[PDB]
Amino acid sequence: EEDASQLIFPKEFETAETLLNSEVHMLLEHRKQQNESAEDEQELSEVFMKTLNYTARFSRFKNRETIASVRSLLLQKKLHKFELACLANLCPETAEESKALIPSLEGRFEDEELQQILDDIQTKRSFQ
Amino acid sequence: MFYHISLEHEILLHPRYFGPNLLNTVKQKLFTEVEGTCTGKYGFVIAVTTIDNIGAGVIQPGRGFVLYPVKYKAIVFRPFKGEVVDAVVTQVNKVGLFTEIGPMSCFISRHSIPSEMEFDPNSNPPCYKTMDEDIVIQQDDEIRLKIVGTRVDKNDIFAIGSLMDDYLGLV
Amino acid sequence: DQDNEIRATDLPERFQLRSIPVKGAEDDELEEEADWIYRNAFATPTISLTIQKIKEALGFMRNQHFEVPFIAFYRKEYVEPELHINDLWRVWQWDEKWTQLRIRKENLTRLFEKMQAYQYEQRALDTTDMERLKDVQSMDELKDVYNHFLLYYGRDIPLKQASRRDMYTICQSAGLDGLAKKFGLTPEQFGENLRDSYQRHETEQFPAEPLELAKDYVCSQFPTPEAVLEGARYMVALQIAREPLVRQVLRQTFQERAKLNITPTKKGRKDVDEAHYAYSFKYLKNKPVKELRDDQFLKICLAEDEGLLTTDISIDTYFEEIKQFYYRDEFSHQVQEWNRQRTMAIERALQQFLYVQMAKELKNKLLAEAKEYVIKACSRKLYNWLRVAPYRGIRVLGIAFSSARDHPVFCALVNGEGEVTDFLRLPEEREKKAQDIETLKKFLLNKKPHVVTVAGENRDAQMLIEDVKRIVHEIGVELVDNELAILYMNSKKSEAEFRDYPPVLRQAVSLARRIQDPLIEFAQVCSSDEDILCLKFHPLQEHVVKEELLNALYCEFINRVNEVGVDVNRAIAHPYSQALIQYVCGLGPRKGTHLLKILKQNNTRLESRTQLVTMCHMGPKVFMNCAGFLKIDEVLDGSRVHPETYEWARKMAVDALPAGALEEILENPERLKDLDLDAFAEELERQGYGDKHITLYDIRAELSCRYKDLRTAYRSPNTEEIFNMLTKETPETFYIGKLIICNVTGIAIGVKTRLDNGVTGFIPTKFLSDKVVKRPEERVKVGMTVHCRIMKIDIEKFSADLTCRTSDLM
RNA sequence: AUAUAUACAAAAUCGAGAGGA
Repeated sequence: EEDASQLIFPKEFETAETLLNSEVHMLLEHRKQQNESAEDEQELSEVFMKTLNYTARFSRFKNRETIASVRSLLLQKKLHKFELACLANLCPETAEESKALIPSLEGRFEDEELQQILDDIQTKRSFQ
Repeated sequence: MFYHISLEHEILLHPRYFGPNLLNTVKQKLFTEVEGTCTGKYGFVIAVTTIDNIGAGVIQPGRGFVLYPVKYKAIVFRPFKGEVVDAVVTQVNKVGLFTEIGPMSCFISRHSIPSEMEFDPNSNPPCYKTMDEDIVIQQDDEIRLKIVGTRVDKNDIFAIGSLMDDYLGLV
Repeated sequence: DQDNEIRATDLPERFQLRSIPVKGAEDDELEEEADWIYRNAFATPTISLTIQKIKEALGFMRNQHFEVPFIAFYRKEYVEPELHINDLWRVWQWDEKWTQLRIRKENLTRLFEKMQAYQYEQRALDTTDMERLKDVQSMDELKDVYNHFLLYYGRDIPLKQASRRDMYTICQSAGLDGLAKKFGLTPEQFGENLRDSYQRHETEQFPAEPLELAKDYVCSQFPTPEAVLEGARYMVALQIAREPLVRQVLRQTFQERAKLNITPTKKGRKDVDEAHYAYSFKYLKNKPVKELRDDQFLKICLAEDEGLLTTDISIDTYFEEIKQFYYRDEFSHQVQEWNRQRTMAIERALQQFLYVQMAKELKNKLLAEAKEYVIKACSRKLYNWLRVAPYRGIRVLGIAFSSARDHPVFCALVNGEGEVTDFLRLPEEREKKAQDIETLKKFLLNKKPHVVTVAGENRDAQMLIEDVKRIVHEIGVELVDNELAILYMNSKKSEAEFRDYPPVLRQAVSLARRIQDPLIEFAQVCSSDEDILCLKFHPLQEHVVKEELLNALYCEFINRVNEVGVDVNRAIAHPYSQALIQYVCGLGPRKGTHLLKILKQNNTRLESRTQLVTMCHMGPKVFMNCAGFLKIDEVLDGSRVHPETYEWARKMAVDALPAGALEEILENPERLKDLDLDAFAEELERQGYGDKHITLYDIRAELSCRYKDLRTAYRSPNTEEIFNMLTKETPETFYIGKLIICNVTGIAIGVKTRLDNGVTGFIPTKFLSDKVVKRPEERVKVGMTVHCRIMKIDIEKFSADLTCRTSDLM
């Protein structure tokens, strides 16, 4: 019933706040900071590990401010939080790749408007 | 996808924890209970960020325990059908490619791998390749893939992938 | 069904199984192989653990289809003295590797050619097609070539392309190639500079400073002309770090000057203490990889997988050396700029591409060496089991037992042939023990069994052997290992063969069978990969690759089974032994069961060896492969001589002085030295055609005694063996100074403490401080358990000093 | 240079009558 491509979600992920893999990243090492210190605490689960490594492997922005800026930039334009996160996580190159990856951007914007959007992403994309 | 959502829980507090430092105990029990688990309604529960409200703790008549209802926020990772995410192959079989989209495990049946690719077990690292090897997926490679189907198993989500359409696969 | 053609084709079974099927050679392909096999299978590894020979062998393997045993036992002169059986197995192992490489090198050849076409249609490939691909001596450098290509030409496939991660292509969008070219010194060249460790190619200055060139290229993805410098450096970096030549030198550098640092993770500081395996390297610093010992890195890496420890491989500087190249001298101040950019480009290359990838490469190399050691050890251990001769068929009696507290002893008399004859159960006390002893002697009198063997489970084997000794004197008695028998018992087959018996009788039959001929029993009870792996060949066995490990173990079996050879008839008439035939070279599980089949079906015994192709349908190549190795107690069949040498052997028989001739020779060698090796060899230049001297030397040997067994003769275990067997832990596992939980029993002047290991623990009188002084109760109450530290061992009596003083405990 | 055990709740319903406080 739930369909990302058709932009369908169950009611719980309507007021949900999305993230970018780099947001999740920085928060997960934040929690590593909490865990490594504060002894007499349970070690983080292998699930926590798998997600940590993954988001680390694909966090396209390695600076907090840059992530914030990315976000903010995606906010000011009418976009769904879902597409917000998919664009920022996937970092597509050309407008047509975006459509292939995020069909829910079908007809929403113009390919050129979108293109300079993507370009704005990429230009904020931090070196690492 | 990763999200940040608000949730519900009631903890029973044994009377040994009445005393100073008892709300910490309500915390620490929320931590030790909710985190690390996976539920199909919400998907992988990565961690709990910030609680909101500790309710009024009702002594249960007889039996001692106090029941505190709690409000809290947590990170969750919930795939959805028709989504495209990056994934890392961990191992390659003639059936398909086992990948993980983070904590979740995903699989791409041979049929879902395009037709050009063939599976080559004979390779020094086993891999799926084209005859000319212009594109080669093997261990540790990152790929994009459409989550075409997901399934619940023991509160554990695993996805079903596809590399059909344009701009998927080997990154 | 695959099994049908395999049973039916004319190649040895184990040839069809292999993933890369075996295709003939060319003798130029073969020479290049042999060179490769030499260099790679005989170059020093990174942790401390003729080509014509390889040529000849590969020829045998790949063109004639001789299996490694036939090469090894019937083409010695070709490959000896420089290849042995294990060497040939290694050679065929690496021939697979060669072929994989050849096939990937081919694939890449085509891919490159296609790209050349496409480029002609429209940088380019000129020699790198030649220079690189043809000169790929290793899969590693093949990936360099391959990834190198994919950087530049990978963009163009003629579905959509699936944009890359590394954002090189974002730069390549905005002509950032312009800058990269304009940094001096194209990456090929730089790699050359490294390769020679001195500035073979000078750089190219420019009439500007970086920024001005940047204004040209600063557009859209990169405004702010510094951002285009960043892109340019990054471009330069990947290009450097993908360049194969850079990779070669830097891969080497890592090989030679690689240090290993280790620290413990939160989880590790706590749980790594003095008995955890990792204790010796919980903290390492600048351990050079050249010093990693045999399996040490396997442990290190396991300990990292357990997360309790964290590691890294590096060189420390190298960067400093390197930067001296891509550099210029004059102080113009418009070159200190370019030099500075140049430098930090190389930083990025090394710091986030090459160092990392080289570290993973090396880790895998090391780790895999370690693995190999472990496999090697497991193989060596099995070699040792299998290389022990039968005792001096024989009626063996085998006694097994258990904890024995309310559990009886069964013994099994196993015939010479190996079939169990009869069994006996042997369950205030002193009279009970006495009655048992009496009935034992009754059994032993009645049915005189040559050898009485007693399991090893614990100290009780000692008393058990000594009682039996006490009996027999009034014909040998031997302690015997019990590890395989445990496996037999637990296995479903033992149920199969003895539905009625209790399990410990199943050990009894086993332990008798193994003493009679260990190879047969191992082969019978190690029937499947799971089974063999149940045995404990090495502590780390569990971590090495199942496939590789099974391979080594099965090859060990193959080796010995061929030396021992297999009598088909007995494997018929006593279906116990059927397992062997699998390992006879030329045969296999499929081919073997087939042969046993036809023989069963026809209800005939192999009267001869030529009866094989004659009466069964086995093709020429397999008969050549195997036939050597099938005893048939036509007299030459029961001898290691091959059927292709029967004529030479008969000739030698005549030259001794032909049924009278042979039987006389068999009755005695009238003149061993009747022969002249040189003379037979000389003739063989025109009759037999080869330097078959050693073959003759063997045939003479074989005429001496038909199938002389080459196993080593049995020896009862050295007391070290007894110790590590009954106690079941190793010279390593008694770490003198280990800490151990022991139980105190009773001051016999001492403090007699029983170890869980079945070991007596004698806290010495010095710590005790009471010989004629009051008993030491005040130090400790009798009855309970304490944990103390070893300070001496008495293996020959199973006693170990211990320690009271927490000073010793610290 | 020694030292023997371990299984689990069995017993119903209806009707009548006689009593007890």
